[PDB]
Amino acid sequence: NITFYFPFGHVPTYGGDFVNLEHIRALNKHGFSAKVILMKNQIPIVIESFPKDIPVVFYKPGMELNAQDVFVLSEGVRIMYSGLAQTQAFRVIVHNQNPFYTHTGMDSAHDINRYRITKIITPSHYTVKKLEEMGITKPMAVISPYIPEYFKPAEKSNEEIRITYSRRKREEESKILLFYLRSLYRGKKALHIRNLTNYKREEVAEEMSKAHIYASFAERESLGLMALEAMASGCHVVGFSGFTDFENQDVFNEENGDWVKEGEYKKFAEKLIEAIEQIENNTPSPKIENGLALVNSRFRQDRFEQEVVRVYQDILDNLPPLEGFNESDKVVLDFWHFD
Amino acid sequence: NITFYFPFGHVPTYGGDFVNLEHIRALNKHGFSAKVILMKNQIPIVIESFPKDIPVVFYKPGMELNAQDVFVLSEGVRIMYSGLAQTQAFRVIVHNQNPFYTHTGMDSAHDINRYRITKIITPSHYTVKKLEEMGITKPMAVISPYIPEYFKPAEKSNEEIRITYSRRKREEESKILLFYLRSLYRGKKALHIRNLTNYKREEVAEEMSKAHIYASFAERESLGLMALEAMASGCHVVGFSGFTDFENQDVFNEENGDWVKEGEYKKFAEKLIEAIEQIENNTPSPKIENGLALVNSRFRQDRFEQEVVRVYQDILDNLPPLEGFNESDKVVLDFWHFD
Repeated sequence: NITFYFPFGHVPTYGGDFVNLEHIRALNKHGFSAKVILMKNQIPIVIESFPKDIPVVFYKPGMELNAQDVFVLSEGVRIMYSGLAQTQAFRVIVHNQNPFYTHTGMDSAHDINRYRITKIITPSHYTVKKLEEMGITKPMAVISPYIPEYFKPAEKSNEEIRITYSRRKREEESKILLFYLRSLYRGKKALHIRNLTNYKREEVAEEMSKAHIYASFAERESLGLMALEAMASGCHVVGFSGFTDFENQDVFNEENGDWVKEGEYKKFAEKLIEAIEQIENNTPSPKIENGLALVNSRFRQDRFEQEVVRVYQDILDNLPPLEGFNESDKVVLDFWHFD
Repeated sequence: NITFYFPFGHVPTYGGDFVNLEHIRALNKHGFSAKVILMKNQIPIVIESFPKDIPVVFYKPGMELNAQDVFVLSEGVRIMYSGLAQTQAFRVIVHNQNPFYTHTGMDSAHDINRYRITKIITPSHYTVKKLEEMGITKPMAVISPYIPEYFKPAEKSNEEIRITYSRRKREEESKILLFYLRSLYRGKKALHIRNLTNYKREEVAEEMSKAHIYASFAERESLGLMALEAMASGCHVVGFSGFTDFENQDVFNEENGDWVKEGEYKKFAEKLIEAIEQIENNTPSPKIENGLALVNSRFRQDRFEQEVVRVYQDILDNLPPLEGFNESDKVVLDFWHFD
């Protein structure tokens, strides 16, 4: 009789927030008990932002949960760690979806290593290695997010070349690259380039579905979701991989994208021009087919649901003993006083 | 009877603005004629911000200059290029101090190559190669800025270790690095780390003068002035070089800094710890001496003044013929209508 509680303090916003809702949904679908605990900002705009099928409990100082319950913490929100250090009750899992933001939740690896974390769930084997590089020695698990089914190819134009890119990361580097592209491209046809930085996620899917090429400005990725979305959409991916230490991941390779290294703006533009000429000649890259096959095999919902069940059941099968409590004991939560 | 006109539209702000004032000062000191032309914002706060020894002329639609005069344009401020394309009078030099911002002034290399630019002055041989990589074929020259004399070593503490760094660039990467440093450093002593991002330039000099180590977050540099300031101050420089294509510059090398590559946060922290232990043991790096010698020999005011005279005289000795004007003819400037 264990519930997994996922703390939120705001409307779901970041990629990471939406993944956590998918964790909750998969858990509840497959016989587990999972809920949002909304720690603060208990106002209608926030409350109403959680879909109907997501259970929400409100934090109130003095409420009681069960000693056996599990908190699934972000790598951020330091205050969740300091509060829960006030009791011996509960288990703690960290869902670290952003290894380079580990500094937003905990002071150092030492503090993580001394905390009663039972497991760290990560998006990728790369993330595991990055946290271990940082000095973290806690047990780790991988559950990669999935690409929603509405990312898929649509018919692409046979008379104009459509390129899309995001400036969410590397805003200034996209301007540099596009300057090289304008400087080096000598083909006849005008290029159709669209910045999708501020599109809604379904609009991103729509734009990619019709795009021939996705110019990648990925940066310090865990998995590389934008690129995988592009691959799901049948786009040729050209540009930054998101991994300076590219050798520490095995999702992206020479056969599913034209990757460049930091600062390689000329090579980036040259690869774009090569990709443009392939589309102009109606001989699109075989890297598109490889990218499609990658997403189909590894990054859709069925496999995610399998991995959620596997990983969370393994955690439930391997919990530390409760110190100072029995299962079913009620425990007051009064560790936070928010505005 | 040639005057060099340096356009400004605001109080001197950026590094580049202050370098241009030093160009003006050197030119006027050594027998040339150079002035600011203040294009707009002719209000006391702006007017008063120019030092007394900097000549300032105000743009007014309908004013006259001499056909032979030379405009020294920034790589930015597109409107200066479009305006001056309305006449055959004048010569144009570009002082491109920021090659990665070339996109802020001109659409492409093609547009630069077709413009009547007589010479592009740059901060470094690296910058020359970068612009040429981009497809620019105009003649180029190098005048490196100098480090002001108030950057120099002061006595440094023998009992605490002082590190300084800037977040002007790579704001988020400094947090990542400091997280690795906190995670990996196991020495006794508490570190004295100061962020100087918002210090005045003289305060930067003061802080560096007392600092043992400068942690470098340089990014897409032309020359690497912050690092050179640190070297002038007797700091050990550790971290990012500012040059992804490090092989295309020859200022920084293994003997004057502990440079790391992109994403190498662990190696960065490890080099910092090595530098900390050297200071703790009173055996500071010989790279400090090499850095001092570099600045003394190449980056002080006397050499800058030599290079200004050399480069600008070479330009005056090699001007294109005036088309459609004689020397001494008056030419109306009415190409801009600013707020």
